[PDB]
Amino acid sequence: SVAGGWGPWGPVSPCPVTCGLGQTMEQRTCNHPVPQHGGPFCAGDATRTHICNTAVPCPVDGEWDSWGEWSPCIRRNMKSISCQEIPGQQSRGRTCRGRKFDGHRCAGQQQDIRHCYSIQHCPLKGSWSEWSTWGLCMPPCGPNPTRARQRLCTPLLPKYPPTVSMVEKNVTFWGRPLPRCEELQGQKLVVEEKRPCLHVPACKDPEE
Amino acid sequence: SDPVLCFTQYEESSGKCKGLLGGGVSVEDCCLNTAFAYQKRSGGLCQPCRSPRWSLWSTWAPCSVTCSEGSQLRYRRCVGWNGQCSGKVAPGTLEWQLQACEDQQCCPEMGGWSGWGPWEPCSVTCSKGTRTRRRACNHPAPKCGGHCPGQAQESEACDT
Ligand SMILES: *[C@@H]1O[C@H](CO)[C@@H](O[C@@H]2O[C@H](CO)[C@@H](O)[C@H](O)[C@H]2NC(C)=O)[C@H](O)[C@H]1NC(C)=O
Ligand SMILES: *[C@@H]1O[C@@H](C)[C@@H](O)[C@@H](O[C@@H]2O[C@H](CO)[C@@H](O)[C@H](O)[C@H]2O)[C@@H]1O
Ligand SMILES: *[C@@H]1O[C@@H](C)[C@@H](O)[C@@H](O[C@@H]2O[C@H](CO)[C@@H](O)[C@H](O)[C@H]2O)[C@@H]1O
Ligand SMILES: *[C@H]1O[C@H](CO)[C@@H](O)[C@H](O)[C@@H]1O
Ligand SMILES: *[C@H]1O[C@H](CO)[C@@H](O)[C@H](O)[C@@H]1O
Ligand SMILES: *[C@H]1O[C@H](CO)[C@@H](O)[C@H](O)[C@@H]1O
Ligand SMILES: *[C@H]1O[C@H](CO)[C@@H](O)[C@H](O)[C@@H]1O
Ligand SMILES: *[C@H]1O[C@H](CO)[C@@H](O)[C@H](O)[C@@H]1O
Ligand SMILES: *[C@H]1O[C@H](CO)[C@@H](O)[C@H](O)[C@@H]1O
Ligand SMILES: *[C@H]1O[C@H](CO)[C@@H](O)[C@H](O)[C@@H]1O
Ligand SMILES: *[C@H]1O[C@H](CO)[C@@H](O)[C@H](O)[C@@H]1O
Ligand SMILES: *[C@H]1O[C@H](CO)[C@@H](O)[C@H](O)[C@@H]1O
Ligand SMILES: *[C@H]1O[C@H](CO)[C@@H](O)[C@H](O)[C@@H]1O
Ligand SMILES: *[C@@H]1O[C@@H](C)[C@@H](O)[C@@H](O)[C@@H]1O
Repeated sequence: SVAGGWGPWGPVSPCPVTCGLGQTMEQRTCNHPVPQHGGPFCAGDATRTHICNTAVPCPVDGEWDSWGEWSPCIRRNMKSISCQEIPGQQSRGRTCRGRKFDGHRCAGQQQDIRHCYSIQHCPLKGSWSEWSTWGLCMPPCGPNPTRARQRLCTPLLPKYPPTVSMVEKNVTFWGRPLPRCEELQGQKLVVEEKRPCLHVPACKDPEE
Repeated sequence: SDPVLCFTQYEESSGKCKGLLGGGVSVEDCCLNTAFAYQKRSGGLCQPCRSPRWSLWSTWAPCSVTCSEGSQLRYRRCVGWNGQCSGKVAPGTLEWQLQACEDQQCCPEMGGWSGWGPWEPCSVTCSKGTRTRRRACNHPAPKCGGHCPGQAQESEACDT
């Protein structure tokens, strides 16, 4: 007489997460209409798995950005220590990024500090390096990819102590010295070979 | 409202999507949890819902020529959803590296023929056989593997 029909999908439980999406079940009933006097029951499943959306954002913990560059090597009550066996100090910083909806602040040091020697602009004796390996082809996707290798007047660094104290901490050389070489192929600092990269392929997104 | 596949986690090591919740959700809804990850299409690039960081450099593509000096590409990807990677670069943007490459120092050079030799015999135990002739690249002998154009053998009949 009356063939059963399914009512609408409805939830069976509260969504089990307090933020973002979760996994629940929805159910429906054969009562739209109810079967009567020998009419068929509803075909298919009364139950299914469903994603439930709370539409509520979860907390997001902050995350350190990358360390910045080292500040210049300096000593507290000295105009300059460069080209001298006088330990200085330098620092670099990072920012806690992306902390949101009551997420945790980033733990540990916002500032990084170390002992240095300044050889900034310091003239040193040099010797010529052997050829570097060929660099990358630049620009890699642009018009005329060329690769390079160099010989550099590399500086001979002073035989200073690796460590220091306040009655042992590591001391690092910092700064671009001015190394002194015999002229090689008309150059005082850098000799370069360039050459074109051959049969260059067009670079096309590998996600079409 | 462009349905994505929503995953419960990102494998840092591999950059793979793991624990599919399922589809029919926006990235916006998927990423309400920044611990989650998505795919815009089934099987492709997994994006985490956290802040954008550089992916791993890919494998070097094979050399553009098989015999000579060529070059080969590889990439890394801006992967994440709320922000930028390094500079003002938003996600799904590729960085590229182009490297010189060589499969062999030499390329195969082509050969030239010499001149057909004297013929062989057929079969004498009984009748109707075949007779052939030969040659070689004794001329411009092929340089690097190479090949001569045409045939080195040649056949015929003999009724005996
Ligand atoms: C000073 O720098 C040195 C490296 O030049 C650090 O030495 C390393 O220390 C760690 C301990 O955490 C060891 O795993 C390594 O084997 C050490 N390197 C070696 C022996 O080459 C050291 O941590 C730094 N700090 C101090 C205070 O000395
Ligand atoms: C319920 O209330 C929310 C406002 C948050 O405080 C929830 O914490 C979050 O829990 C989900 C799973 O429910 C995790 O993915 C998150 O890592 C966590 O921050 C809280 O359970
Ligand atoms: C790839 O395999 C190599 C061993 C060679 O057989 C290549 O063939 C040569 O390709 C170069 C330029 O790429 C050309 O001189 C000729 O197309 C061919 O001899 C092969 O492509
Ligand atoms: C319920 O199930 C499907 C519709 O989703 C059909 O088999 C029929 O409408 C039944 O009532
Ligand atoms: C439940 O499922 C979909 C809607 O989610 C439809 O098939 C229909 O509304 C059904 O009742
Ligand atoms: C800063 O410290 C080092 C780089 O010197 C790394 O551990 C990391 O990049 C951090 O941002
Ligand atoms: C400071 O340390 C050196 C420079 O001497 C580099 O590793 C880098 O520039 C860092 O900021
Ligand atoms: C520069 O480097 C040294 C001398 O300073 C030599 O080894 C080299 O040949 C070039 O003259
Ligand atoms: C570079 O030139 C050749 C090697 O390619 C050598 O003479 C030497 O290694 C130099 O550095
Ligand atoms: C550049 O040329 C090749 C590598 O492509 C080698 O001879 C060497 O590594 C050099 O740096
Ligand atoms: C590519 O860049 C360097 C190696 O060239 C590494 O940081 C890492 O392998 C990355 O995938
Ligand atoms: C030998 O074969 C033919 C001529 O018979 C040509 O392809 C070419 O001369 C080759 O050396
Ligand atoms: C063999 O075939 C004929 C002669 O036998 C010529 O076309 C040519 O000399 C080839 O070597
Ligand atoms: C030589 O003799 C005859 C009788 C058969 O054996 C043949 O196959 C063969 O060529």
